[PDB]
Amino acid sequence: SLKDREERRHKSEFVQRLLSSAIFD
Amino acid sequence: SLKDREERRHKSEFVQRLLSSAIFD
Amino acid sequence: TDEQISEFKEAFSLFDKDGDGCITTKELGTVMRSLGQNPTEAELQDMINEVDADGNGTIDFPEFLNLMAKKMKAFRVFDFISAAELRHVMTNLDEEVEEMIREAQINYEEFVKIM
Amino acid sequence: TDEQISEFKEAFSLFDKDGDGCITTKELGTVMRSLGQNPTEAELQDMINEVDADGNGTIDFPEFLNLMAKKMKAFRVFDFISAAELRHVMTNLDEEVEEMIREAQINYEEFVKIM
Amino acid sequence: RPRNWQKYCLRHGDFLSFLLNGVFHFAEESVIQTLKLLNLAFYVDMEGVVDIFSANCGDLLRQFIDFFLLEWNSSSVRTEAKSVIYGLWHHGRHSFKESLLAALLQKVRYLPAYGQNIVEYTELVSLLLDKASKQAINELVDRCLNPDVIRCFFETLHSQNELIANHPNSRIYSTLGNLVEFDGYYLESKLESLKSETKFTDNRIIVKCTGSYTIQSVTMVKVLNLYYNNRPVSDLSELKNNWSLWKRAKSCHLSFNQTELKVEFPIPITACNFMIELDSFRFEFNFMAKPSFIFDNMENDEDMKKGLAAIESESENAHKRYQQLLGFKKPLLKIVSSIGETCKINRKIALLGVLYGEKCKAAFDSVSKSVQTLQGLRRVLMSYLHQKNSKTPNNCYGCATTFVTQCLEILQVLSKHPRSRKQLVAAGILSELFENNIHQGPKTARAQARAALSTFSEGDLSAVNELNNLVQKKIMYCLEHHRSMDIALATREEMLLLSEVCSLTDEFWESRLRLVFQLLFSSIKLGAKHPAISEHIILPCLKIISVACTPPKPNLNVSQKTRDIQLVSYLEWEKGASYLDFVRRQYKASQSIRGARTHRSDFLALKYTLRWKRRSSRSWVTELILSACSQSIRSEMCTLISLLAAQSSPRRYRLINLLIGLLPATLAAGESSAEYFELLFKMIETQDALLFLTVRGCLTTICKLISQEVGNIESLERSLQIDISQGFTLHKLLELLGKFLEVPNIRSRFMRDNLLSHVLEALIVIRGLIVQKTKLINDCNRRLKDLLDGLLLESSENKRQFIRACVSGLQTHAEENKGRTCLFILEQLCNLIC
Amino acid sequence: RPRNWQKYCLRHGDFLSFLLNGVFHFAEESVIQTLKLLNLAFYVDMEGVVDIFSANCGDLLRQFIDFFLLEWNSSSVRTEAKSVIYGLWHHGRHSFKESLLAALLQKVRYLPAYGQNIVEYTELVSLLLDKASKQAINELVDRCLNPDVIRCFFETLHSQNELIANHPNSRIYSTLGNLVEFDGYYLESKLESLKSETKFTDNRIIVKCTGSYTIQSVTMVKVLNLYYNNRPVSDLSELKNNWSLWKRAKSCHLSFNQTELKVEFPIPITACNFMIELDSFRFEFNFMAKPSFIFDNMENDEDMKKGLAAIESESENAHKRYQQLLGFKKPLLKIVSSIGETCKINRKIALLGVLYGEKCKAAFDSVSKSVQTLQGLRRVLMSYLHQKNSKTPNNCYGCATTFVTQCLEILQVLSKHPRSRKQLVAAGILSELFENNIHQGPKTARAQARAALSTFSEGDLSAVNELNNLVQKKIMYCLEHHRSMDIALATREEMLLLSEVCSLTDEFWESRLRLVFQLLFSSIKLGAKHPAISEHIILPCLKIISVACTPPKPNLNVSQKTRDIQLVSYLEWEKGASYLDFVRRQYKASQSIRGARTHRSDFLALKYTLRWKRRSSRSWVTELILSACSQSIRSEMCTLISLLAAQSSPRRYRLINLLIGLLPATLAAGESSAEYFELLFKMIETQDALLFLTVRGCLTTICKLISQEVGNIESLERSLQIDISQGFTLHKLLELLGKFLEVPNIRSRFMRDNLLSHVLEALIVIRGLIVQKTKLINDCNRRLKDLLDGLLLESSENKRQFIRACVSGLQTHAEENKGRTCLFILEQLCNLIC
Repeated sequence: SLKDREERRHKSEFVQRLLSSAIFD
Repeated sequence: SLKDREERRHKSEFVQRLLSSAIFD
Repeated sequence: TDEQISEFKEAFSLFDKDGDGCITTKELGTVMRSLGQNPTEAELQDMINEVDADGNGTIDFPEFLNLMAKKMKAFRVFDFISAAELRHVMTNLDEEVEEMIREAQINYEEFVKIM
Repeated sequence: TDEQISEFKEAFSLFDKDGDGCITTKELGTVMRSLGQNPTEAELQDMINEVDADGNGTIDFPEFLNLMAKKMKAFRVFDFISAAELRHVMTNLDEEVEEMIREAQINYEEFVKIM
Repeated sequence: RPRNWQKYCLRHGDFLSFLLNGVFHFAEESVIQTLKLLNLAFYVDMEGVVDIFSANCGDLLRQFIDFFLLEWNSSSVRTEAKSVIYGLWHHGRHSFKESLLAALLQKVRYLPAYGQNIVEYTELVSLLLDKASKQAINELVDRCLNPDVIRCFFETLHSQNELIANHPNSRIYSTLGNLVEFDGYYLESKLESLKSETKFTDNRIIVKCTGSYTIQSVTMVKVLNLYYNNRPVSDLSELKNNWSLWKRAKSCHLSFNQTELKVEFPIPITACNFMIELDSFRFEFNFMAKPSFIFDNMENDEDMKKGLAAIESESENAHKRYQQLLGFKKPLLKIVSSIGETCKINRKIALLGVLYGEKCKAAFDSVSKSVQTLQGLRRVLMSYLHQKNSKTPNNCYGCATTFVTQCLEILQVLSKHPRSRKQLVAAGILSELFENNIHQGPKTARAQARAALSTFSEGDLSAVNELNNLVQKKIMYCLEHHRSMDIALATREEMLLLSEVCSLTDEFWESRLRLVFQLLFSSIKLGAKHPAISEHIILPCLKIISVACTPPKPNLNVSQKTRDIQLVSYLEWEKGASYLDFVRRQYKASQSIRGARTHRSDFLALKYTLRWKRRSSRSWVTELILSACSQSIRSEMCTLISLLAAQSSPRRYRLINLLIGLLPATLAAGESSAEYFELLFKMIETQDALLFLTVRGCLTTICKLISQEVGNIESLERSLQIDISQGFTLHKLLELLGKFLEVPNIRSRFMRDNLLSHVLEALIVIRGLIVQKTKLINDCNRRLKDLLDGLLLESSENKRQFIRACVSGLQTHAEENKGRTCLFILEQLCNLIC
Repeated sequence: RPRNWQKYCLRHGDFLSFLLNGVFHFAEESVIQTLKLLNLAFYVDMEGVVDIFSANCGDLLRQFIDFFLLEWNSSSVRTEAKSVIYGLWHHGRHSFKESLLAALLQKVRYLPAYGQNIVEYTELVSLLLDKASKQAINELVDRCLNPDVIRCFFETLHSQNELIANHPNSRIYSTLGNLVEFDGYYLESKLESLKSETKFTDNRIIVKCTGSYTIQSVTMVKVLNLYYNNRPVSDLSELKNNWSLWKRAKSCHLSFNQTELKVEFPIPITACNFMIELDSFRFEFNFMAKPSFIFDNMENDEDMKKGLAAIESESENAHKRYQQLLGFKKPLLKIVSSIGETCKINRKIALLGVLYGEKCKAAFDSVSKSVQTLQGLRRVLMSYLHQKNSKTPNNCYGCATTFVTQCLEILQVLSKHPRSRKQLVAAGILSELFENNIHQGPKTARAQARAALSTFSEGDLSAVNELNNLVQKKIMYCLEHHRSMDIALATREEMLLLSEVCSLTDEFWESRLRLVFQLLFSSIKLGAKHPAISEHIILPCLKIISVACTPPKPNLNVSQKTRDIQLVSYLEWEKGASYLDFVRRQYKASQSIRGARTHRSDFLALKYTLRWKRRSSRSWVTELILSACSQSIRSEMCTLISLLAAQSSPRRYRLINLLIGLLPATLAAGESSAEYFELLFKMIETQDALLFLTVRGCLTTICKLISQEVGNIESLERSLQIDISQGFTLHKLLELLGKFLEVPNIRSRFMRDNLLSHVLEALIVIRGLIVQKTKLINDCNRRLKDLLDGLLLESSENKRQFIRACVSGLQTHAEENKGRTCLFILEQLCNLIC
């Protein structure tokens, strides 16, 4: 569903931000 | 020496008492 | 400073491909980032519509000094800032709070030293 | 008790090999141990010299009742017994002391129940 | 025609009760015909016909179940009984459905004693208990199932797993399996081949076999008569003259000169002695049959006397064979214990192979043959004794293993039931599975066990907590003591388990991500330079994280602006920050930006509160991106860096700055920096990126790095060590410099800054090299002279500045009396002037 | 005559300085003669002669050390230099002793670069630093030694161990070593055989070899002339016609018809081309020599041109050979990773053997040959270059391993020095040794490392604490997860280490005993029924404890009475009670008993205070004494029980009571109770013990146990399982009963208590057995009838009581319509009456 796809977008973006923080902190 | 032999007697008796206590406690 | 304007001219000339003293409105973000600043794309568009009033798509050197000049250029919302005040500004949006204040009551000077 | 003397006679007869009603002075420790008691060898020799006055090396049944009779048959050295009193009777020979008293001040009755 | 048979059964229900009563006493073939008729009867509603089995308060049904689905040693009859029971379940009344499935589950306690025969029963049970007008049937299933059944399931599973684990031969089996052709557990505590004695006459052949054999057909004269008997006999003389002891099996008529005759018996004949007569007018007689221990039912006391004598003789034979088996077991145990201590082979496993596959197999087969003979004679003996006077658990490794393997699929079925799931996790099924089943058993068993564990952990809390606790503890230990054991063997199964559990899309992905991060950082901290740790722990963690970060392939201004706001940091996340906090912060920021006085104040407050949370909460990229041990890790972080930079331009620029900061470290990496340099080249493909680095003074950095590398190579000139890959890092530095010089304004800044002195000095030094002169060095020298003429061709001012640089170099090198360098620069000046 | 040479050196000291100056430039044979002369010079006091080496502020001595004890690649010359230095140390002045040993220790930082050549140097250093008029020499040794030397020792040891541990091929080497014939680490990053071209003439044979060879002698006509040259040549034509390029080595004169001629060269000749001429009047020429890379010192620039061409060609050849080595490395890595996954052999190790021992060896040898050729040509090239214009650490696994192995004996030597011991333990040498050295390296290295660790731990506190901490942690972990890895392989070295450290007779035996007790109890608690744990952890703990308890083989009333007093219990000892407390309590008790008002009160106080301490502080015998897994553990605790009972009679009686209490458990043990029953029989050998048990009602216990066992066997009668060892426990119960009955009064009590009913009933039941009728059962039946007639023969009252028992049995069995039992008892009554 569109809601599920958007939720996967948010999850991928959240884990991407986690990686960027773990690299640049 | 006699003192050393007596000390080994006491050590063996002490560890024997340890075993008997560990068995019968 | 004189060294500052000198280095800004040095960076400006490199983007000045054809030597007319003007750079394209696309390249402003790149030149401004090359000088140590990190403006967001929304700020970039704010610049582009404020300076490019005539819509020629070019920005000359005297204007190029102006955009960054304002670019390199808060206590009162949490207000001294106590633990309780920080707790309300928190809830609006205890041991950890104590750790916060201890590492930082927090006046203006400690507040500055810790930003 | 009547059952007690009956079982003592039952045990005595087994050591009575030749049926004369007397057992050897060597076997007193074995027969006395077979009945549940555990006297030390020093106690065994105390018995042997107290009962075997004539030195015949034999003990008859009526005497055999006597040795164990006294055999199946302390508060004042540590004296209620407080923590401090137990500490002096200890040093003569704190948390652990507290554990001691807690598991056991200790009157005669608790003292008995814990021996 | 199933329907006509069904109406006939309906109008004659008394016939099916007769068949059901008799089938317990029929022989196997008539048993098959009876069960086929029963199956066709329940192919029309048979509602009234089902109640036949419930006679005698269900005793008849239980006898059917026990005799048929478990006891009978034939796969086909068990499958057919399962089909019959399924038809009973489908056509039965609701009360009869409860009664029949109650008859089914009553055999749980007797299941382990029946070996592999329980497969059909368990498939039937799984199909019946599966939840699919059907609401009432599920109600019967729920009413009949009771917690006692699950408790017995768990208890027998635990008992069998304990038996396997505590087995004295478990270590021997585990070691022998990886070394030798392992196809068994033997350490558990034609006419000619069948004949033993043969006599002949003018037209008859009397044959005594080595034992009892059930023959279904005989394939090989005008009339041919076959006779048989299963009476054990000492010699053929007593049967030669007594014709009354021979039973006529079949009479066959042959055509003239018929060379082949196939004689099939409608009912198999069991015979220890057979007699073939050519009644009327080279022979090869070949029989298809099995060894049989169903001996003739003895009729007199002399026969029981002979049977008892056979008991004694076969017991002595079995004792001798068991003694030889033990005597061969001892050296096998000896060699196994020596494994791990040093024909192109290790001869120890050669001895193990001979002992285990040839002699131990033969000894165990002889022991088993004596054993089966003993059961045959004993069974017939007690049969006669009972006629005259009127399953214990085993320690078999294979039987326990197969029961465990099937019970894993049973648990996988039961795990979808919630009540059973809670009961089993409370009983501790997850710990049992993790400790024993995921490490032991065949591959199919391991997969089924992992799937069952995953299904049990789905939708239940603190199960994931305990699972991550065990995984973290054991893997972290293996990390701490990695130098003393096999990290690859110790942590392969658990790494796989963590990989599969992370793929689950329940709500508890966050905890698994936490565990992955902790494992990755711990492995980097302790064993970053260790090969096995990097290949077996760091790489799977990076792969899992990359899979999490990849978006599955299918207002914008607000979304971009919220991306500029750092919502959650890693330090906050490790301490307990949640994804729900992330989405809440993102939503509040998006609302404040959309409203962007109140929404502006909320935006500013959120900005600083999160910044101050980060401050309050307040190298691995270098270690792994240039890890000389593995190219896979370098490639993986190159992919991760590309994925991160592909989303945000400012983050891309920070990544470019970080990568450029790592340039000096590539001098030591040498060939290891191929992936990093390729990533850099992909990253700076834009001219804007090149100019961005030029503003940051990266051109001067490149120049001094080239000078440092050429000085380092010049220092290695006095050393005789020859490294073939010499100058690869210098080659890539030159390539990056050439990429920078392609832009006109960058070249103008290059010439203005008077950095041409560095390239000329490097040209001098590398042209002066002799010992360190490899192919890469020659290619670098070529590229230097190429840059030189390329610069010289552009303009006269560049030529004048190069002349000035040559003059200064001549001064400094002549003050250093360096004749060859002066010669080189004089040659260069001569070449430019003329 | 050493003495005359010594006086000649004394009167001509300027001669020895000349020899010392020249020896740096002499060739190896004259070097040997010079060092022999020097050794004989220092065979008389040479006090004034030693000061020759200290010329030029010790530069000459350091040059001697560097060139001789380290650089020269000959074991004999290094040993002779070591002897020379030892003579210098013995005959030298004190200041010269300091200077010479300072020259020695200055090469510590350069030691690792020299490979196996450091052996002689390190033996010399160990002999010199060893503490042995000698007080001043020890003073010089102490003054010269500085903490920096030990710090460098520790640092290089740590660096090499890190290199070994972090090596990418460490796992490959460890796996390949236990599978294949492992004799190297190749994964680190006659005339005909010597000839390559040959030409002949009427009387001359010109031979070009495949390379440079240093020939010491040639063994194979009236006059035979030999010529040689080491000039590299493309073809033999250029040497055929130019005689000036040939150097005459030796001229040999032959007798008539001489078939053998051995030509020895006083100085070896290095030649790439040799020419043999039969000057005046089938030939097989065989040469003893080595391949040499000392090529002729080139004299012109054409030769350096050819040398550079040879550099390029050999570099290309080496690159090709390294490429083939890598291409064969890849499949080797492939097969190694598959080890552990399932000709009588595993073919994987066959492929590994072929790859590793045959093709990888050949490829590595070819690579190395190209390498040594390259060093030869490069060395001669830079030699010519230096003439015209006027050791780095390696990652070799073998070199690092051998250096580590030698450094372990170095640490074993340094450990006897207290200051160095404290410095090294502070640096963390014990943890380093325990983590890496005790698990890795050859057996000699492991033994040396364990000895060095033991010597370091001797006489120092908290070292034993940390050692026991590591041992306890790792072994306890291996205990917890024993089902998932090899307990035997994981804990063998540490179990051995605990065994050796416990044998030390320092003051810290008490802590090691504590650790042994904790390990034993934990292993019993977790894995008592597990085979590997019992065999590899429980058994060594029991052995260590037994060794501690055994007294080494060489007032009495007071000693016996103090033995009656329990001084220290295990619960108190585990909590921190010490042996000093034990001896203090024993001494106080002995004094109080010797004085035995005050001493009586002290005795009573000690008694109750210790009793109350025990109360305040307030099964494994059963588990291990009848452990069906291992007979060794049962035998060990039987020995321990005997040792304990052999000292005290009351303790012996308590042990007898405990053993008799374990009698019912022997029913399940079966054959496992052999050791326990033998111990019991040894324990009750005295008639007093038998009567003691009789008083306790043990006869009735034996009777009811026999009844229970015969009932259990009778229940197994309906089961078809046949166990050969059936009735062994019943056999031993019968044997114990027969031992009891040997005493007359015991038999009288037996008859009086009317226990004869039990034996008659057992006789009936076992005579009625059929299925369970084994040899042990028949023997038991025999012994029953034996007891029966033995009782019957004694007296008539016994016959009357047996008749009464038969009458009661007839009543109870006739009410049970048991025909066969009634028949048996009727037969017994008939036999007694008639």
